[PDB]
Amino acid sequence: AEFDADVIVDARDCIMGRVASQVAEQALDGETVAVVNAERAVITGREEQIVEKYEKRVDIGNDNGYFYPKRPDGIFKRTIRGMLPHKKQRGREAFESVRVYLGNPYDEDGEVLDGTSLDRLSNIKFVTLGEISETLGANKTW
Amino acid sequence: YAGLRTPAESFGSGRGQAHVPKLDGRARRVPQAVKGRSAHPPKTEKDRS
Amino acid sequence: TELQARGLTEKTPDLSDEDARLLTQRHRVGKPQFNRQDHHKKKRVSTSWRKPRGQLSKQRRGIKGKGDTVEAGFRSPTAVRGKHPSGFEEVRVHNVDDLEGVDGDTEAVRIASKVGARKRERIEEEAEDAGIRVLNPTYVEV
Amino acid sequence: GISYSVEADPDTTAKAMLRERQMSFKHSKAIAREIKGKTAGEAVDYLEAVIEGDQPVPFKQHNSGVGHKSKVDGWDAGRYPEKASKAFLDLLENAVGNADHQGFDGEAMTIKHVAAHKVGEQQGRKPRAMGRASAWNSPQVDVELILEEP
RNA sequence: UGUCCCAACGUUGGGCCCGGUGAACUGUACAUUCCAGUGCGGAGUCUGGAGACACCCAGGGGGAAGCGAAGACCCUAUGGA
RNA sequence: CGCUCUAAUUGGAUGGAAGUAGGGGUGAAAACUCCUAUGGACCGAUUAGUGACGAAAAUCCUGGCCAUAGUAGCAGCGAUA
RNA sequence: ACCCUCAGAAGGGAGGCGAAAUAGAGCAUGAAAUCAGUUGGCGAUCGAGCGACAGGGCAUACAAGGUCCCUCGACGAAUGACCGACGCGCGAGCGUCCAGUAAGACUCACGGGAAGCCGAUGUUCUGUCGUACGUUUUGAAAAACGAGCCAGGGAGUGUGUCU
Ligand SMILES: [Cl-]
Ligand SMILES: [Cl-]
Ligand SMILES: [Cl-]
Ligand SMILES: [Cl-]
Ligand SMILES: [Cl-]
Ligand SMILES: [Cl-]
Ligand SMILES: [Cl-]
Ligand SMILES: [Mg+2]
Ligand SMILES: [Mg+2]
Ligand SMILES: [Mg+2]
Ligand SMILES: [Mg+2]
Ligand SMILES: [Mg+2]
Ligand SMILES: [Mg+2]
Ligand SMILES: [Mg+2]
Ligand SMILES: [Mg+2]
Ligand SMILES: [Mg+2]
Ligand SMILES: [Mg+2]
Ligand SMILES: [Mg+2]
Ligand SMILES: [Mg+2]
Ligand SMILES: [Mg+2]
Ligand SMILES: [Mg+2]
Ligand SMILES: [Mg+2]
Ligand code: NA
Ligand code: NA
Ligand code: NA
Ligand code: NA
Ligand code: NA
Ligand code: NA
Ligand code: NA
Ligand code: NA
Ligand code: NA
Ligand code: NA
Ligand code: NA
Ligand code: NA
Ligand code: NA
Ligand code: NA
Ligand code: NA
Ligand code: NA
Repeated sequence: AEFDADVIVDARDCIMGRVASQVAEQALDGETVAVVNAERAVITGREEQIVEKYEKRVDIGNDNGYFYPKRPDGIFKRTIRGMLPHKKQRGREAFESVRVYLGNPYDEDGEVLDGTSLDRLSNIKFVTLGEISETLGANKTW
Repeated sequence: YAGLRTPAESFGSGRGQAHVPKLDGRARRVPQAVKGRSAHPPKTEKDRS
Repeated sequence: TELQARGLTEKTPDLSDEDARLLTQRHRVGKPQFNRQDHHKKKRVSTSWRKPRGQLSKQRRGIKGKGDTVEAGFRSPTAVRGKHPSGFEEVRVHNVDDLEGVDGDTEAVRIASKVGARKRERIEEEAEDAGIRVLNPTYVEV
Repeated sequence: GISYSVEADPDTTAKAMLRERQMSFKHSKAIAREIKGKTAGEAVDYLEAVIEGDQPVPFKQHNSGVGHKSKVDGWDAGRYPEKASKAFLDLLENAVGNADHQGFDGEAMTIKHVAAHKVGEQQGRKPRAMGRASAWNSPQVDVELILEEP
C-alpha cells in the first residue's frame, strides 16, 4: 500500500532476469523501484525444462528450510534478491526499497527498460511467470 | 643435593597427568617443579680466578 | 587564581626547511602499532613485539591482514629521528648543572621524574633564564 | 571485607552492612537488584512476602533450571530465597535503625545503593566414591546499603 | 506363563515445583545453523547458497569423528621382562 | 634492547625512591621516558665486569580464580514413620 | 572509651587514636585471572580466529601530545584530458591539432575557521585482506598433538683435554 517509487517498471513481455539485473543496479544506486505486472513477465527457454527447475526449487528443503515463492509475485523478488548482497546492510536496504506487484496498482503506466523486451512475433519458446506459477500450484489471484 | 632429597617417581601414562615425578601427590626433583633442583646452578668447582 | 605552567612553554625550535619537511613526513606517514601477533586473543600474551617464529605463522608468512613485521624499511628520517613532536631534540636533566651547554633554540629539556619539587623549582627558573623550554613543567596557580 | 563502593553525603544518607554471611551469593545478587530504588519500608514488606512465598524474586542471571513464575514481570524465572531475604531484613532493620537515631524518617528513605560481594568461602570437603574427596563449600557474603532522603 | 502377538491399567520410590545444603566431569578461541562444495581424501568456523528476533523449561540422546585412557592390535627400537 | 650483583666515574629521593593503575611522547623494534593517582623508602646513569639473565607452549610445576551450577547427591536397602 | 541497633564480648551505625585505619589484628605495598555495583559505546532481523590497514558515529577535566578544517595562490614527478576543428572507419571508435596544455600526490604562503577541536584513547559502523598460536608433517583451520584462565616457577652448566 502506497510506495514512493522513484521508478515504476513494467515487466510485461520483458525478460525477467534482464529486468531484475537493472532493477538491482538501480536500487543499489539508491532508487526506489516497483515492478508491475509480474504475472506477465517472461523467461525464454523450453517450457518443460524451465518448469522442472522451478519445481525442483519448491521441492528442495529440510527442517532448516528452503522457502521458494510460487507466486509470480515472489518469484520476481527472489530473482532480484539473488542479484543483491542482501545480507549486508547496504544490500538489504536496496532490496527493501524495491517492490514487485501483480498487475498495476498505480495510475501511471510503468516504463519499459531498454533491452528487456521480447518480440512475441519472432519468438515462441518462452514462458510467462504466471504460467509457471499455475504449474507450481499457486492460486491464480490475478 | 638441593631438590634431590626424595624418592618421588612418575606414574607414567594413565591418569591424564604429565609424566612428572611425584610424591604424596606433590611433584618433585625436576627443574620445572617448585621445590625441584636447579637445572644449572652456581658451582663451587668453577674457577673464578 | 588559575594554573599557569612555568617557563617558555610556547617555545618552538628553528629548523631548516629540510628538517621541517622531514619532520612533517614522520608526523604524516606514521607507523604500524607493531604489536605482538595475536596479543589480543590471549591475556597472557602481552603487546610487546616478538618476531613470529611459527613455521606456519600467518604473520611471519606475510599474509595481508595479519600485521606488519618489523623491518629496517620502517625507520623514520635520519634528520628527524628522536625529535619531540615540536621539533626539539630532548635532553634529560637531573640538576641545574645539566642545563649547562644546552641550546635553548635547538633543544628543550625534560626533568627526570625522580627530581623533587625543591630542586625542580630551581631547575625550572634557571632554565627559563637560559632560553630553554621545559617539556614537563610545573603548574602554579597565578 | 568490603568498603562502601559509593560516596554518601552524611547529611542526607544512612549506611548499613552485613559481614561474612554464609548464604547464597547468587540470591543476594537478585534480591539486591530487585529492591534497589525502593523505600526501606516497601523493601521490608516485599522481602517478607518473598519469605511468605506470595512474592517471587526475579532470577535473571542465575536461572539455569529455574521454573517460571507468573508473578515475575518482564521476565519468567524466579524464586523465594527466604534465608537470603531474612539476612536482608536484618540489614534493612539496621539501616532504618541508624536512620532514625539520626533524626531521619527511616522507612521513608529510598534505597540509593545496595550491593552484595562474595568475600570468600568457608571451605568444606565431601568424601566421594573411589576413596576421593571434593569441594563442598559455603559462600560468605558482604552487603552494603545506603539509604537516602527522597 | 506378558518372552511374543501388543500393548493397558494400577502400586511404591524418584522424576517435576518450593525451602535448606551443595559438589564433579569438561573448557585454544569464536559459536543460531542447514544443504552442497572445497580442504592432509570424515568441516558449527573455508567457499557458494539457504535459513536464522533474543532469553528460558522439560525431553530422548542425531552430531561435536562428544567425555573418559600418550592404542591392548600392527610395525619400528642394535627396548624390558 | 632488558635483568642481578661487583668496581671505578657520576647523579636523584620524605619539597616523596621502588613498585602498581590509568594516561602523554620517542624508538623499525627489543625498550626508553614523562604526566596523574596510589605508595612511603629507597633508586639510578656511563664505563668495565658478573650470571640459578628474558616464556605462550612442555597431558610442564605451585598457587589463585571463573564457566560448569544454585546443577547432580541429601529417594532406591524387606527397617517406607 | 561512650552512645544507638542486635538474640548478641558477633556484626552494623555514630564516635575516638594516629601522618595514615583504603596501617584495625594472617593488619607494608596490593599486579593478573576474576566478582559486585556503575559509567561509555553497541544492542532482542541477524553469522563465527575475535584483528591489521583506511575511512565514518558516538564518548572524553587538567597534566604529560598540538595540531587540524575550508577559499584562493605558489611549486608541481610519472601520468595526462573534455570541448571544438579537420581527416578516416560498415561500425564500436580512431587519427591530427588544440597540448605534454588544463589537470596532477606532497609541501608552503595569505586570508578565514575548529578546542571534543586535531592527534590519541574507549566502543561501534563501513571497505580491503583474513579458517589462532606452537608442534608433528611432503602437505595443518584441520576430524593430527598441547593448553580452562591468570601470576610466579620452568631448559647450553662445570672440570679436564683437544682444536
Ligand atoms: Cl522446507
Ligand atoms: Cl549477501
Ligand atoms: Cl522462439
Ligand atoms: Cl637501523
Ligand atoms: Cl557463587
Ligand atoms: Cl614533501
Ligand atoms: Cl646454546
Ligand atoms: Mg629449591
Ligand atoms: Mg593480551
Ligand atoms: Mg528444572
Ligand atoms: Mg575408601
Ligand atoms: Mg555462509
Ligand atoms: Mg601411543
Ligand atoms: Mg602382541
Ligand atoms: Mg629380553
Ligand atoms: Mg662515568
Ligand atoms: Mg616457544
Ligand atoms: Mg546441565
Ligand atoms: Mg512403613
Ligand atoms: Mg594490606
Ligand atoms: Mg603423513
Ligand atoms: Mg616468569
Ligand atoms: Na531463460
Ligand atoms: Na522449497
Ligand atoms: Na625428604
Ligand atoms: Na674453584
Ligand atoms: Na542467565
Ligand atoms: Na507477569
Ligand atoms: Na513473567
Ligand atoms: Na507385567
Ligand atoms: Na547428542
Ligand atoms: Na592436565
Ligand atoms: Na572510532
Ligand atoms: Na607434535
Ligand atoms: Na598449528
Ligand atoms: Na581435517
Ligand atoms: Na578445572
Ligand atoms: Na634459564
